[PDB]
Amino acid sequence: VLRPLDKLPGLNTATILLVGTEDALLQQLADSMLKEDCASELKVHLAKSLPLPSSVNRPRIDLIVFVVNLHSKYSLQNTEESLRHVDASFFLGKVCFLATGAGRESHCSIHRHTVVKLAHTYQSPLLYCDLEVEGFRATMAQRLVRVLQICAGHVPGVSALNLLSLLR
Amino acid sequence: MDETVAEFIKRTILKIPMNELTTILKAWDFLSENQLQTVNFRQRKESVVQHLIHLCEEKRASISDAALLDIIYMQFHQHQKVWEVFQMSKGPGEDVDLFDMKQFKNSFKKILQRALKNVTVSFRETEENAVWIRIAWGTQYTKPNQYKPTYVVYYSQTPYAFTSSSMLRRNTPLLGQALTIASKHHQIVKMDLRSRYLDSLKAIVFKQYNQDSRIIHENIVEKERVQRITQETFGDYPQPQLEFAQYKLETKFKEPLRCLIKFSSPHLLEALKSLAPAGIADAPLSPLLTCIPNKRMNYFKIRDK
Amino acid sequence: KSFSTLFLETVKR
Amino acid sequence: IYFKNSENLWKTALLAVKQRNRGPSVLNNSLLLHYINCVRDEPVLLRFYYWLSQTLQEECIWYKVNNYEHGKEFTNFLDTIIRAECFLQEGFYSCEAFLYKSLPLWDGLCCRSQFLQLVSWIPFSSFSEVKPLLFDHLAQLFFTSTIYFKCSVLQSLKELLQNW
Amino acid sequence: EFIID
Amino acid sequence: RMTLLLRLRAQTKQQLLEYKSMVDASEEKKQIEAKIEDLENEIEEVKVAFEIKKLA
Amino acid sequence: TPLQKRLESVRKQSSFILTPPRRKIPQCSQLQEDVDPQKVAFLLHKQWTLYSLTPLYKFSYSNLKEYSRLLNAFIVAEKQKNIKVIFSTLLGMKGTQRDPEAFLVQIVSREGKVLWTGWFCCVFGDSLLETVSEDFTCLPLFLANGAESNTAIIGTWFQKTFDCYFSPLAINAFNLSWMAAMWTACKMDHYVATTEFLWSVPCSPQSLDISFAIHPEDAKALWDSVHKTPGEVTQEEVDLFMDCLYSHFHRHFKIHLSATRLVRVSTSVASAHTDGKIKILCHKYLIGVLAYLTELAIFQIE
Amino acid sequence: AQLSLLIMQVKCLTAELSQWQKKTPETIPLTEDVLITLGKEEFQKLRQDLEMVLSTKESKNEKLKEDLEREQRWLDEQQQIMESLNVLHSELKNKVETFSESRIFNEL
Amino acid sequence: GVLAHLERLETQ
DNA sequence: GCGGCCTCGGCACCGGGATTCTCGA
DNA sequence: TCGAGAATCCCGGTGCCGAGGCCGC
Repeated sequence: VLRPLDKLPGLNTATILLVGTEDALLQQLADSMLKEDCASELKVHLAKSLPLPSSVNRPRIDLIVFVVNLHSKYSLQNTEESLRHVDASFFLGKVCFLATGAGRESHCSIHRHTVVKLAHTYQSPLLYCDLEVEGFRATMAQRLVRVLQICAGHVPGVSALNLLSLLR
Repeated sequence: MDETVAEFIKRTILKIPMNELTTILKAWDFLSENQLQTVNFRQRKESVVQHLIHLCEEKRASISDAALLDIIYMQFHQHQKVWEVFQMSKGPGEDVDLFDMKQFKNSFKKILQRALKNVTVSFRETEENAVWIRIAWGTQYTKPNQYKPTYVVYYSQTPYAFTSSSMLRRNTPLLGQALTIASKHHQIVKMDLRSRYLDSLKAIVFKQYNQDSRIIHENIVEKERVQRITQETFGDYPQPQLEFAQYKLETKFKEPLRCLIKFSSPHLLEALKSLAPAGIADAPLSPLLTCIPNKRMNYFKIRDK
Repeated sequence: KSFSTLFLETVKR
Repeated sequence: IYFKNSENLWKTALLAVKQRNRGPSVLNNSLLLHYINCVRDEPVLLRFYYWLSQTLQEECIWYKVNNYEHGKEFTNFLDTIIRAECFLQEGFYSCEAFLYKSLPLWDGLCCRSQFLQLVSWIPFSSFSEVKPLLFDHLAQLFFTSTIYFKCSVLQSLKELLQNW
Repeated sequence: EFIID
Repeated sequence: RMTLLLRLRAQTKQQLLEYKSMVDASEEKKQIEAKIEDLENEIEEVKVAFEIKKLA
Repeated sequence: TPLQKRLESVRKQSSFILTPPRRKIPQCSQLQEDVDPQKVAFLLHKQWTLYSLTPLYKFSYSNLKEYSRLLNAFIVAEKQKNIKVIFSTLLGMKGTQRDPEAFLVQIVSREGKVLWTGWFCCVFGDSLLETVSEDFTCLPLFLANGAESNTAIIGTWFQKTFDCYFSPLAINAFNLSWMAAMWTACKMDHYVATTEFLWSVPCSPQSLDISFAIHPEDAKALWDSVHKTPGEVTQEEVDLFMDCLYSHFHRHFKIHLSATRLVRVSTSVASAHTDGKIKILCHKYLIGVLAYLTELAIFQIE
Repeated sequence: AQLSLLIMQVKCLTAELSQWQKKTPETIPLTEDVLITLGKEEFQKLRQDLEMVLSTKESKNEKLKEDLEREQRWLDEQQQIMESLNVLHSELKNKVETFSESRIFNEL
Repeated sequence: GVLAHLERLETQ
C-alpha cells in the first residue's frame, strides 16, 4: 500500500508514478514529460497495478496519475482494483486520473461518465487527453509536470492539499 | 483456342497483374522467346489479354496447358484460396520406393477419372520437389468446371498434401482418396490446418520455420518476466498463419457453454507474440494459443479436461 | 547534512 | 470553363478601352450576416445551430486523423466563427454547446487562440449552470498550463466579462 | 492435461 | 548555488508545511451537501490565512 | 423554449449526471399499423450503415414526388460529373404517435435493383421532437447500405436542399456492449444466428481480431446468471454479462478481452458494428433496436 | 470512499489553516546575501517579461486598432441597415397594410 | 489577437 | 519526377452445396 | 422404421470503392 509521506523528499526531485495497463503509452507519456528541460528533477515512475511489488529505496512518490485507457475496460478494472491499494491520505492532492483515448469516442469501451464518476467519487482531478498523439501528449506532459511541482511542493505557495481545492 | 479454354485463358490472364506478366508467361512455355517480342507487354491490359490469347489461337491452346497457366498463376498467388492440409499415413512397412512422377500422374488421373470421369487434372512438378496438382472438377453429367478448380499441392514423398479448400464437395473424400491411392499410402486425414498462406503451412506441417535513467519502471521485474515467457513460447521468426484459428470451445463456465472463437489477423502468430508485452495478455499465454505451430493445428475443437 | 546534492554533488563520483 | 475569355487579343484595344473610359451556411457572407444579426428567429437560429454543431464535430474529428494539416482550416474556420460572433455579438448556441463538449477533452494549445475566444461569446447562463460545465475546466487547464496559457484565459475571461 | 485451466 | 539553496529552502518550508499539516490531521481522531460547505469555508479561510501570509 | 430548451438539454447532456440507463429489455414490438410487410421484411436483413441526421428544414410528407425528381435529376447529374429515386413513407417506423413517419430513399435502377435504399427513421426519439420547432421534421437516424459513393451523394443533396447534416454514426464499444446485452436478454425463440462479439485488440504492429461467438441459447443462460432485476437491465448487469464473457475468455486463452474493444456484436436480434456499417436487423425487434439507435443518434446530434 | 475522503479533507484543511495561522512571516532568517544576487535576478526577469509584455501589449493595440476599424465598419453597416429598416417599417406601414381583398381581385 | 499572439510566444 | 489519369485488392454483401430433419417407397 | 425435398448453418466466390502507380506542365 502506497503512502504519500512514507519516504523523505529529495531537493528538486518530483517523483510521479504513472498507472496504466498499457505500458508503451505510459512510456511515451514519460518520454514527453521529460522532453522539456524543466527546473525539477523528474524521476518518473511507471507501473501497471498499485500493489507495486515491495522494493525499498523507492523515493517519496509525489503523484500517482491513473492513466485509464478509455478504449479498454481493463484499464478501469485494473485501476479500480489498484485504487484499493492507495492510502486514503494519498487521494487528496497527489492523485490524477488521466483518461487516454478520450476524444476518439469511437473506441471507448468506457463511457467517459464512468471515469468521471470514478474520479469524482475518489475526489481527485481528472485530466482528459489522447496519449497516442504527441500533439496532445507534449501538452498533457506539461500539465502533469506542473501538477507535479504543486504536489511535490516545488511551487512555494500551493500544496497538494491546496491543489484539489482548485480542481474541484 | 476452344470453348471454356480460350476464354478461360483470357480469365486467367487478366487475373495475373501487369508486373509479373513475363514471369508467368515465360514459365508455361507456350510463348517462346520469339513470341515475347511480338506482344508489347507494357501497353495495356485488354491489349495484352487480346494479343496473347491470339498468340495461343495460332498456338492452338488446349485445356491441358491452359490449366498449367492457372497453376503458374497460383504459384505466385498461393496467398489466396485458403488451403486445407491433408496428412497421409502408411501403416507398418517400407516407404514408397516408387513415387515415379509419371507413375503418380498416372495413378492419380486414372483413379480420379475412374469416378469423376470428366476432370482436367494438370500437374506441374515444381523445383522444390512438390507436385502442384490442379483439378478442375465436374461429374459425368457435366463438363469439367475450370471456374472453381481445386489445386492440390502434394509434396512429392511427404505424407502431407496441401489442398485448396474451394467448395468441399463430395469430391473432397475422393480428392483425399485419389491422393492416398496414387501415392502409395492407405489413410488420408485432413489435418484440419487451414491457412491462406501456403508458404506458412509448408513451414508448419514440416516444422521448417525455426530451422532513460529517469523513467524508473517499477514493474521491471514483471516486464522482464513477461518478455522471457514470450521468448520461450514464440522463439524467433514466427510464420504468418493469418488464418481464422478457430477454437470451437465446449466447456462449462467456471452444462457446457458453446463458443466458436476465431482469432483473425493478417499475421496471427506475430500478433499473439506482441500481446502479453502489450498488456493485453498474461505472460503464460495459454498453450492453446502458443501451440498452434507446435501442434501443427489452428482449427481447434477443444473440450474440457 | 542533506545527503541531497550538497553531499552527492560534492561526492560526485 | 469559367469566364475564361478569348477577347484578350481584342483586349489590346479593349484594355485601351478600359484606360479610355478611365481617362475620357451564412458565415462566409458578410452582407447576409446582417440579416441573421437582426432576426432572432426560431427556424434560422436552429437551421444555423445544426450546421455549426455538425461542422465543429466532423471537422474536429478531422483532427483525430491529421491534427497537423487539418489544424489550419479548422483554425481558419474557427476564425470565421469568431469574427461572425464579434460582429453578430451574441455567442452562437453551438459555440458554447461545442465548448462544453470539447473543453474537458481539450489540451492547452490545440487552437488555444480560437477556443479561448469562443469562451468570450458564451450566452450568459447563470454562472451556476455554466461554471461546473465550463469554468471547472477553464480552471482544470488554467492551473496546469504555463503562463502563456494562463494569460490567455484571464484575457479570454476578460473578453467574456465584456461580452456578458 | 488438455490445459483448460 | 544560493538560488538553488533558495529553491530548497522554499521547497522545504512547504514540504514541512505539508508534513505538519498531515501529522496534525493524524493527531485529530456527514451532511455531504454541507460537508463541501465546511470544506469551502476553509478553502476561503485558509485562503485568507495564507494570502495575507504570502502578502506579508 | 424554441432554442433555449435545446441549450438546457445540451447542458443536461454535457453535465453527465449519473448516466447508467437502466433500459427495458427490448419488448416484442408487434408490427404497428401498416408497416408494409414486404417493405419491412425487405428492410430487415440488410446491413444498414448508420448515420446521424440533423433535423430536415422545410420538409413535408406530401412533396415526395418533387423531392424524388429533384434527387433523381441530381444523382444522374453526378454521373455526368437508368436511376430512379422512390421516396416512400414507411408508415409505422415510429415509437410514439408524435414521431415523424420514417421514409425511404431508394436508388432503383430497368428492374427493381434497389442500389442504395436509404432510410431515415425517428422512433422513440422524443428527446429531439420536444426541443426542435415545427418546421423541422427531425429524423436523427439515416440508414445507407448502398455504396458509400451514393451515400456521399444523396447526403450532399440532402445538405443542399434541407440543411441536414450526416455525421457517420459510430457506436462506441460501450454502447455496443449495451446492445449486445439487451439483445441476449430478449424473449425470442428460434435463434437465427449465434451471439458473436467481434473484438479487435489494440496492438500497434498487428491487428488481431477475435470472434467470441457464443451459442445463442448458451448466452441466454449466461445472461440469466447475471440477470437479477427483471423488466430493466442495468449497467452493472450489462458489465457483469460482459465480464462473464471476459472471465470465460481470459480463462481459456489467457488474453484479457476487457483490454480489447468491441467492433461488432452479432446477435439473433440484430448485428451491430462500430465503424458505421452497423445494423443488420435479423428479427422484427427493429422498433426497439431502432429505438436504441435513435437514442444514440440524439447523443451525437445533441 | 467519497464521504471517507470528505471527512479527511475537512480534517486536513483544519490542520493546514491551524498551521498557516501558526506561520508567522519568517523574515528573520531571510538571506545572508546583500540580495544583489536576488535583486539583479528579479530585475533581469523583469527585463525578460517587460520585453515579453510590450510585445503582447503592442499586439493588443494592433488588434484593437484593427478591430476599431472593423467594428467602425460594422457600426456603419449597422446604422445603414437601421435607418433602412426603420424607413422600410414606416413605408410598409399604411402602404401595403391598406390592402383590400376585393381591391386585390380588381387588380387581378 | 493577443490570443493568436500568445500562441506564438508559447512556441517562440 | 509531378497532374489527372488509371488499375488491384481488402472488405463485404448476396447466391448455391451439403447437413438437418422432416415425410414417402 | 426410411428416401427425396426444402432451408438454412458454414464459408465462399463475387461485387465494388480507396490505394498505389503513372504519364504533361
